[PDB]
Amino acid sequence: TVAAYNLTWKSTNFKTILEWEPKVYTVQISTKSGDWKSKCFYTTDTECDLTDEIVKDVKQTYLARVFSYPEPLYENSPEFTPYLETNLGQPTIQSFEQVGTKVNVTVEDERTLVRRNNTFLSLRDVFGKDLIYTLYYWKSSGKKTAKTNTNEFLIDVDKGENYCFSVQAVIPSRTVNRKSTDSPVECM
Amino acid sequence: ANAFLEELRPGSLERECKEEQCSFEEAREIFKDAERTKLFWISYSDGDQCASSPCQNGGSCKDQLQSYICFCLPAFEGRNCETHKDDQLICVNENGGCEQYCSDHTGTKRSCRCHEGYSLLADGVSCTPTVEYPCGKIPILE
Amino acid sequence: IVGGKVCPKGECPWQVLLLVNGAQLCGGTLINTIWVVSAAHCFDKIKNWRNLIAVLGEHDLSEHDGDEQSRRVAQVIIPSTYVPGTTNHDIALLRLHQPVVLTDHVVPLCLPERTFSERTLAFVRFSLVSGWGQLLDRGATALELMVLNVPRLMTQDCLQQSRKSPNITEYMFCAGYSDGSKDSCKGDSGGPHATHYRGTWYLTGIVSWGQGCATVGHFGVYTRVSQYIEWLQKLMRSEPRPGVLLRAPFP
Ligand SMILES: COc1ccc([C@@H](Nc2ccc(C(=N)N)cc2)C(=O)NCc2ccccc2)cc1OC
Ligand SMILES: *[C@@H]1O[C@H](CO)[C@@H](O)[C@H](O)[C@H]1O
Ligand SMILES: *[C@@H]1O[C@@H](C)[C@@H](O)[C@@H](O)[C@@H]1O
Ligand SMILES: C[As](C)(=O)[O-]
Ligand SMILES: [Ca+2]
Ligand SMILES: [Ca+2]
Ligand SMILES: [Ca+2]
Ligand SMILES: [Ca+2]
Ligand SMILES: [Ca+2]
Ligand SMILES: [Ca+2]
Ligand SMILES: [Ca+2]
Ligand SMILES: [Ca+2]
Ligand SMILES: [Ca+2]
Repeated sequence: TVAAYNLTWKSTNFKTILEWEPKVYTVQISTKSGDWKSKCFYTTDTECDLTDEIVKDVKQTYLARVFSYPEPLYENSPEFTPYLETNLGQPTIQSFEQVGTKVNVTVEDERTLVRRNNTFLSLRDVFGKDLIYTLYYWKSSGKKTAKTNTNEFLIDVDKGENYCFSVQAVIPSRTVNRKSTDSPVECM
Repeated sequence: ANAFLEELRPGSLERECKEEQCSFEEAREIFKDAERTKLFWISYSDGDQCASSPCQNGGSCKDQLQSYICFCLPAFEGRNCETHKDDQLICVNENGGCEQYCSDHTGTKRSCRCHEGYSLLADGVSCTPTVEYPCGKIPILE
Repeated sequence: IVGGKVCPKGECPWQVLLLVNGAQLCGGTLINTIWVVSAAHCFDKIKNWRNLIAVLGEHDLSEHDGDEQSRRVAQVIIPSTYVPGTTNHDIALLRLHQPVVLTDHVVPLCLPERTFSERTLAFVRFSLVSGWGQLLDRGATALELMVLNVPRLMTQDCLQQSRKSPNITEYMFCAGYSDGSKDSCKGDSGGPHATHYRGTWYLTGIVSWGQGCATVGHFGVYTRVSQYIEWLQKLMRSEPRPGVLLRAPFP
């Protein structure tokens, strides 16, 4: 039996999956001062969904280990604080209305795996003022940008002329993974 | 797509990529700029990873750039919601939910036992004291 | 204890105190009216095996109250695999001459079943170690029963996280901090390492040894009780042999 190695966290919108090599195990996840909770009992997979355990407190920093079976042989994963590391999915432009010279560009409040009551919280509900969206629009050869504390943009367009748009979720405070990929392009 | 003499018509993002499936050039024939055509192409051509309906047990699939995310119902976990929570009733899993001792049983459900001086209640998982001073309890706190 | 606090009178009812010729010697743990579990090295230099006393419901070594119950130790059992002066198999089972009276201040700690202890208790992160030992590596013992909460580590981590002495065998596990802030200490040897799980306390450790007390880059080492459950259990159901000292075979 060889101890598992190269443990990695794959998390997007809080859907957290711990993956590892090489290609029967049991995983335990805990917080710096919490009890250890076994997950994915005797799986033959080199992965384990830990989403449900980490959405219980995204602000927390979790640590996970993978026991190997033919005290057991194990390995520890990197520390992982969801709220500061989970990846922001690819945003999407829900709509865009024009009123004369100005145009209102909206970004969909995508849902997250984080549960509360009987529903999935949205990207806004969990990050609030921490999350802003960046607009990258254009007509002309150059580009223009805009930023928002909410999920809507209100820019001035040159009457008549046609434009295209592309937003991108961003969480400014973040040291790593502070920008999500670009959304699909949309033109008037 | 390009029908007969349709390329004679100027570029139209809607007609060619929305209303029809456009290639890369056709697309480049709309945006003109490469950086622009790429930003558009990257998604437009990614392909809906949810098409295979990967999520199970009533899950809901959400497409991503060369990937997907599954939103499961309460009783399910796993990358594809392929895990039944109600079937983890084993001793390694939270002591089989027993208050004291847990005993696995191949095939059937698990059993729960108690330490001496304690009795297993009808709930099948709890243990209540049977003596005035059962081990493990702190009288001045009980 | 180092960096802990005074166990309020009564909140450590299984904690025992061992005395030789009326002298503090080690801590113990009551697992029922007539049996006490302590550390083996505690009896390394004993001479008058007829002068061993066990004291229950003790707290303030400077005051006497009706909650104190002394008892003479009839038999001190040690695994025949234990070598005086060394660390492995640091466990001893002491039989009292007379049962004690279970009161509000004297209640036994539970001895768990092996698998429950290995598969569950082993993963409760924190546990409590206590005794009247040193309050500082160099300092003296304590008058009032002290208690402390320490985290458990799996041997592998204990090693990586420890500075390069005995090896951490499979008959011991580490618990404590390496910053030099908290840890049990010598005078606490034999004391319990009780784990709290779903409303009940169990015996999962015995204050065994370490690199000084609360030393930077070191953890406390406790005897792994779970490896001696059957052992203890058989002995408790065995007939009382002559002589205070009795080296039982182990396994
Ligand atoms: C390397 O082995 C030992 C060192 C110190 C202790 C030491 N006891 C002790 C207990 C706990 C720790 C600790 N938590 N850091 C620390 C110390 C001690 O001084 N006992 C006195 C004596 C020494 C050696 C044998 C018998 C009696 C015990 C050890 O082995 C049982
Ligand atoms: C459905 O399609 C997805 C996306 O490529 C694939 O990853 C799944 O395994 C399949 O079932
Ligand atoms: C998507 O969301 C999941 C959680 C379930 O409610 C499904 O019925 C829905 O399609
Ligand atoms: C392995 As150690 C007793 O030095 O922490
Ligand atoms: Ca066409
Ligand atoms: Ca065309
Ligand atoms: Ca159309
Ligand atoms: Ca057409
Ligand atoms: Ca062309
Ligand atoms: Ca064309
Ligand atoms: Ca063309
Ligand atoms: Ca896609
Ligand atoms: Ca006293």
